[PDB]
Amino acid sequence: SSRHGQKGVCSRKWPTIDMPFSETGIQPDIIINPHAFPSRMTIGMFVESLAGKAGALHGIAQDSTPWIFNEDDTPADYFGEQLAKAGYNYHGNEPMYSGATGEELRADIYVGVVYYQRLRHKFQVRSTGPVNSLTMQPVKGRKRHGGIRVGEMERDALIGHGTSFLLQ
Amino acid sequence: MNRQPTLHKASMMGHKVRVLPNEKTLRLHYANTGAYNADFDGDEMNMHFPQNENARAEALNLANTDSQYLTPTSGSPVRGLIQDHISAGVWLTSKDSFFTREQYQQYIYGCIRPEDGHTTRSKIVTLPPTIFKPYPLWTGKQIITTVLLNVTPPDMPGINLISKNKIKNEYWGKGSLENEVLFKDGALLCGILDKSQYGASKYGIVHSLHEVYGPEVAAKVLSVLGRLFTNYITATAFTCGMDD
Amino acid sequence: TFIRGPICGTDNCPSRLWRIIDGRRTCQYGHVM
Amino acid sequence: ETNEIGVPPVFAVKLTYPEPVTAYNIAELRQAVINGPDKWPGATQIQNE
Amino acid sequence: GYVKGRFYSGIKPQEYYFHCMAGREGLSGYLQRCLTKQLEGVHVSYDNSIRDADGTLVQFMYGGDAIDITKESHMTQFEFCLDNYYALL
Amino acid sequence: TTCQFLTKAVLDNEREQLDSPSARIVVGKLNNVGTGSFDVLAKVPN
Amino acid sequence: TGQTPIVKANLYDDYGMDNFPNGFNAVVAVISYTGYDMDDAMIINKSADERGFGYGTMYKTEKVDLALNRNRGDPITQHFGFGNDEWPKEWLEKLDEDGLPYIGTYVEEGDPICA
Amino acid sequence: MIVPVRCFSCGKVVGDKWESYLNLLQEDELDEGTALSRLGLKRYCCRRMILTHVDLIEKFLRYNPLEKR
Amino acid sequence: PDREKIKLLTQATSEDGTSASFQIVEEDHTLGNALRYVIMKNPDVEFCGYSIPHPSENLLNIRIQTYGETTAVDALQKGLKDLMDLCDVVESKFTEKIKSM
Amino acid sequence: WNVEKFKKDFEVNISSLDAREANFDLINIDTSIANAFRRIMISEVPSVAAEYVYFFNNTSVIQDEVLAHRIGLVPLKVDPDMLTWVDSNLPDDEKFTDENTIVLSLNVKCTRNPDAPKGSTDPKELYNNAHVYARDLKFEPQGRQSTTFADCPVVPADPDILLAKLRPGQEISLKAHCILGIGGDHAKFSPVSTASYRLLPQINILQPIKGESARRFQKCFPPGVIGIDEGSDEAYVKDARKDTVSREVLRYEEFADKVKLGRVRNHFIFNVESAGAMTPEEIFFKSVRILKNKAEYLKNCPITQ
Amino acid sequence: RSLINPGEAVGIIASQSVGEPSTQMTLNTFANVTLGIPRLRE
Amino acid sequence: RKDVPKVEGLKLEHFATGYDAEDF
Amino acid sequence: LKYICAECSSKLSLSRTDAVRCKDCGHRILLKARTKRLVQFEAR
Ligand SMILES: [Zn+2]
Ligand SMILES: [Zn+2]
Ligand SMILES: [Zn+2]
Repeated sequence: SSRHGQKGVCSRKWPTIDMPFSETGIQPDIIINPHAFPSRMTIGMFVESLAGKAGALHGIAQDSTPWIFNEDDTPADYFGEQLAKAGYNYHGNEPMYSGATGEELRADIYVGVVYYQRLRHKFQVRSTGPVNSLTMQPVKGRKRHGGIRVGEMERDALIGHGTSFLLQ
Repeated sequence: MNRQPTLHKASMMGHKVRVLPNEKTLRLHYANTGAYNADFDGDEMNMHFPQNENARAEALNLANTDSQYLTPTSGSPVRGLIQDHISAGVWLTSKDSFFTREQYQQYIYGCIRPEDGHTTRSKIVTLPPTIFKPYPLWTGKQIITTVLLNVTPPDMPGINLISKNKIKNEYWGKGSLENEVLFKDGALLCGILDKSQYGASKYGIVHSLHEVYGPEVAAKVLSVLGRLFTNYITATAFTCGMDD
Repeated sequence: TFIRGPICGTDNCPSRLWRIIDGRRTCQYGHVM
Repeated sequence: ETNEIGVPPVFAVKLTYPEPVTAYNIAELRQAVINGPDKWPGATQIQNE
Repeated sequence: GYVKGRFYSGIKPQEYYFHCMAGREGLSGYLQRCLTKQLEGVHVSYDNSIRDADGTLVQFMYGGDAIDITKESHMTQFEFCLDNYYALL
Repeated sequence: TTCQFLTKAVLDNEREQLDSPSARIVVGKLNNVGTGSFDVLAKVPN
Repeated sequence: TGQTPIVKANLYDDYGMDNFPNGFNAVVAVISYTGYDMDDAMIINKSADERGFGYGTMYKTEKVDLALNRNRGDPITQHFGFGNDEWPKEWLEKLDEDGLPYIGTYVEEGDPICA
Repeated sequence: MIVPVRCFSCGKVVGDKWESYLNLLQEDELDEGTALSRLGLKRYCCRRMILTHVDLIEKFLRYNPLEKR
Repeated sequence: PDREKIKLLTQATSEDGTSASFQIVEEDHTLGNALRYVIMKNPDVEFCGYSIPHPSENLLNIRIQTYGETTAVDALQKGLKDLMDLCDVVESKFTEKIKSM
Repeated sequence: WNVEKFKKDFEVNISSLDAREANFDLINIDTSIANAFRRIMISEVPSVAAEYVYFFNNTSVIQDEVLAHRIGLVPLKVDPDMLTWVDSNLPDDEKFTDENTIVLSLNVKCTRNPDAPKGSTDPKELYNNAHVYARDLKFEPQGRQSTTFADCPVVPADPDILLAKLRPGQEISLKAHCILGIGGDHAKFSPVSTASYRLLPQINILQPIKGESARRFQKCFPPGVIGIDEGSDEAYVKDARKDTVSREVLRYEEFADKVKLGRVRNHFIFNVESAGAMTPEEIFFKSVRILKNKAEYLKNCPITQ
Repeated sequence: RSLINPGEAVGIIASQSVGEPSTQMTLNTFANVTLGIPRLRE
Repeated sequence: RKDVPKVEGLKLEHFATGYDAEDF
Repeated sequence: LKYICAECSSKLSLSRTDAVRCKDCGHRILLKARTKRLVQFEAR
C-alpha cells in the first residue's frame, strides 16, 4: 500500500521483459490499476507521483504537509512545472511500449515515484488427513492439513442446486 | 470452487481443471468475481475434488459455472467483463478505428483459439475489408463481426439485435448514430460496444447471444471478447492523469 | 523411514512399519494399509 | 476459460481421484504409477481388489 | 458543512476535516436461516404443484403458471422473436 | 430445542417417516429432492 | 531495506522517523496492462523482486525447556547432549556436540533442533 | 541496509558509488543532483538508488556482541 | 533429432495441407512475431498469425493458410529460411559499418 | 519485399562507441526485429556470474543468503566464450569442471587497530579490514585454468563494490562457483546495465512560423533542436536527434495547430551499456547471431506430426 | 419450452431471493412507516 | 495566507537519451 | 571455545556436568558460538 489507503494484493510477479517500458528505458517496480481510483478519490497519490518523480530528478525532498498549497497555488501546477524544467511531460505522463508486442501504447501513461509500504501477513491445502477420534471428522488445523468444512450455508447452497451426491 | 460467505449457490460452482506450471496460487477468470463476490485483495478460495462419477456428472452439468449466466433472483446476467475491457471496447469499436490486413488477422487469431472445442470450422473465416482502395483497411466493428462469425454455429443465421449503449450521440459529433447498437445477420453495422453490451447487462449482445445460441456459445463469446480486449490493451493500453 | 513396531499387516513380511503423516502406514516391500 | 480454474502443480500432484482401472484407461494409469507420488501427473497409491 | 472545495484543489484543510466526518459516518442472517429451514423441502412436483417434502400441497402451480424464471426473458419479446423466427424454429 | 422435541416424540411413540431433508441427513439417506426424484431401471434383453 | 520518502511531511523529520524506515520509493505506473491487476490486485516487477525490492524477513523465537515436566527442584532426568547408546548420526548434520544446533543451519520440517 | 550492488532496474553497478557520493556532498559541497551526475548515474532508475539509500547498517554495527563496550 | 519442439495440430489442418496449425515449445513473441512477418511476405500465403495460449505455458501457435500453390508446411520452411537469410543480411551490414567506422 | 531490397535499404549509423556504452541507429528495419535484438541482448546473451556460494564461516552482521546474493550480482570480467555450459543432470562431483566453472574465494577477519588516532570516526583507522570489497574475491584457478586464464586473471569489473562490513572478531570465509547463465533465467546473468531503443524524432512543421512565434516555438524543444533561420526569419528543424519528445509544444494553444510530432518510423536509436564483461558491440553482435541460430536451429528440426 | 422443472427447490430459492437481497437494506436514507429489515422481521 | 514558496531557478534535468544539458 | 558470557563477554567452554555459568562473572546466561562448517547457498 501507498500512503493513501490504496491497499493491494500481489497478483503476479511479472517478468520484466513482459512489463511495459518507458521512453526512458525504465520498467515499473509496481503496477496499480487506474480503475482503483475513481471510487476512492485518493487524489493525493497522483500528487505524490509527480512530486516524487520531480524529487528524484532534481535531488530534492518534497514537503507534503497538509494545507501548504491552495486553489491559487496547486501542487499539480507546482510539481508539473518542476517536471517540465527537468525535461519530462508536465502532466506526469510518459511514453511507454508494450513488453509483449514491442509497440508504443495508445496514450502516454501516468508514471512516477510513490512511497510504498509492505503489509505484514497464510494459505492452506488438504488432501484428506487427520480426523478426530470421536466424530471421525476432519480435525481443526492448517498446520496439520486442515480441511475446510462444507458448511450449512454450504448445505443450503447444495439444496438450492440440489447436488445430492456432493452433499452425500 | 468456493468462497465464503456462501450466501447463494453461485458462490459454489463447478470449474474445469487447468493445471498451470510454476503457479503457487489459484487462478480465476474475472467473469466469476460477480458470482463469488471475489475481490482479489488476498481473499482465499477452497477447491473441492469430488471423488466418484456421480459427483463428477453433477459438478459438470448442474453446479457448473457455464449455465449460471442468469441469476435466479430476477433472471439477469451476473457474468460480464469489467474495467480495461469496457474502456478497450469503446476504443476498438469507435468509427476512428481501422486496421490493416496484418493487424486484423492478428487480433482475430489471438482471441479465437480455434484449436478448441469450438471447431465450428477447421479454418478461420475473415471478412473482406471495408476500404478496398487506396489501401486495404478493416474497421473495429468488423473484428467483432468476425469473432461472432467464427464462434457461432455455421448452420445458423447470424444474430439480429437493435439495442442502445450508454453513450449519447452528441458525444461523437453532429449526425452520429453511434448510440444505436445494430446487429444485422451477425454483423455489427452501427454503434459502439459498452458496459451495456458485454457487462453483466440485460438484453445486450452477450445476453442476446445467450438466448439465440445457448449458454455454451455465450460463454465462448465472453472469453473470446475478453482476450480480444486484453490483447488490444497490450497493443494500445490505457489512460491517466491530472490533466483529466 | 522407521518405526520398527507393528510388524507388517502382510503375511509375506513382516516388514517394517513406518507411518507417513497421510496415514497410509507403509512396509518396505510396499503395502500401504 | 471463464469456466476453468487454474490449479497450481503443488495441488495437482497431491490430489487424486481414486480411478478404477479399465481397458480404456490402462495406458494412462500405467504412466501415472510409473511417474510416482512426486512427478505430476502421477499417483500416490494403488488399491487392490 | 457545505463544502465548496473540490478534491482537485483541496478542501479547507477545513474541507478535508469536514470530509473526514462525512466519510466516517457510514462506517439479515437469522431471518434467512429461519426462512430456509422451513422452506428447505418445498419443491416443484411432477404434477406442477408445489409440495412440501411430506406431501403437503403448498401451491397449485409453480407460479400459478409452471414457468421457469430463467427461461422467461424473451417470451414477450415478440419483435425479437419475429426477426430470428427461422433460427427459433 | 433438541431435548424438548425429543421428549415430545418419545411420549407420542412417534415414527419418523424420514421424509424431510433434515431427517434424511440425520440417518444418511439420499435426499428426496432432485436427481433423486425418480428411479432408474435398465432394459435388459434375453 | 527501507528508504527515506522523497515526498515527506516535515514532521516526519521532527519525530525522527528515519530511525525506523517503514517503506520504500517505488517506480509506480498507473496502467491497465497485465490483466491481473483488477479488483485492487497489484503487480510487482519480477526482476525488482529478484534484486531485493521489499525483500523482507521474519524471525520466530521458540523456547525449549526440558524442566517443563520435573516436579520443582527435582532430580534432573534430561540433559542437553548425546548419550552413548546408538542414535542416528545424521543428527550431527544439524546439531553440535552440546545437543544444540549449529548457528546458520538450514532447517526444514522434521529436522532435529535439539538433542 | 548496505548499498545495493546493482540498480534494481538498469542492472548498473551502483555499490562502488556510496562512499564517494557522501564525500561529494560533504567535501566538495555539491547538491545531490550534481553529485549523482558526476558519478555517472544518468537514468532516474539509477539516480534513485544512491539518492535515497539509507545506510542503516551503520546503526546495526554499533551493537557488536564481540567487544567489551 | 528433437521431436518435441514443433508439432502439427491435426484438428485444424486440412486434407490438402494448404492450411495448418503448429505448436512450438519454448518460444514466445520474439520468434513468433518475426516469423509471421516473414511468412506473410510469401505471395501464396492467404492467412497467417501467431498466438500465445498462456504466458505460463511456453507455447507458440502458428497458423498458415495458402492459396493452393504450396502446402502450409512449405510456407513454414520458406519463412524459416527467409528469416535466417534476413539475419545474415543484418549481421553482414553491421560488420561492414563497424569496420568502416 | 525481398532480402536484397532489404540489404540495399538497411543502414547503420554509429554515433558513439566506447568500452562500456554504444549509441547507434538501425535504419529501415522492422520493429519486430529491432525488438528481437533488444530482448535478446537483455535476456539471452550468456554471461558469467557466481551461482553457488559455499560458506565455511560468516559471523558478520549480513546474513549468508544475502551475502551470497550480492556476490551473484557482482559482474565478473570474464569472457563467456572461455567457458562451456554446465550439464545439470550430473551429480555435484561430475558437474563442475575446468571448462565449466570458475572458483572465487573470500577470506577476511576483522581485528581492532591499536594505532588508531585517538578520537577517530573513520573505520579504516579504527579497524583492520572493516570493509570488504569485490576486489577481495580471489581468483583460484583450477586444472588447465592456470594456463588458459594466465593472461587474464578473473577480476570483478567494478572492484570498489562494497560487499560487506565487519567489526573486530567477525570473519567471512567462502568459495563461489561461477558459471554460464542467461538473463532470462536470472538478471544477474544479464550482460547489460541496459540495452534499449527509442524511435527517432520527426518534428514536422505544418506551415511557416516566424518572428516572435519562432522564438516561442523554439523554446518548446531542448536547446539546438529548433533553429531560427536568418533571412526568412522562419523556424526550421536543426536536429531532431537531440529531441526528448516531451510534447511540450502541444501544450501551448497557438502551436498545437501547426505541428505534428512523429518518428522516422522504423528508425531505431539503440543505446547499449555493458555490465563490464564484454564490449557493447560484442553483445549486440552476439544477439544478432543468437536470433539467426534460432531460425537456423528450427529450419533443421524435423516437424513431428 | 419455458416450463419450470419438476424437482426445483423453489422453497430454498425463495428464501434466498428474500434473505440475500435484504442485505442491501442493512442501512438507511435521510406516513412515517417501519422500513427495511425491522419491517421484514415484523 | 501566503502560498507555499516557489523554489527559484529550476532548469531542465531530463533529456532524451543521446543528449545532455549543453545540447540545449 | 563454544560459548560466550552474555554479561562480561568472556569466551569460554563447558564440559560434562559443568557449572552452567561464567567462570569470571558468575552470570548464568551463555550465548553459543559457532564453528567452521559447510553451508551451501545458491546466489539467487
Ligand atoms: Zn508387507
Ligand atoms: Zn538506476
Ligand atoms: Zn561473565
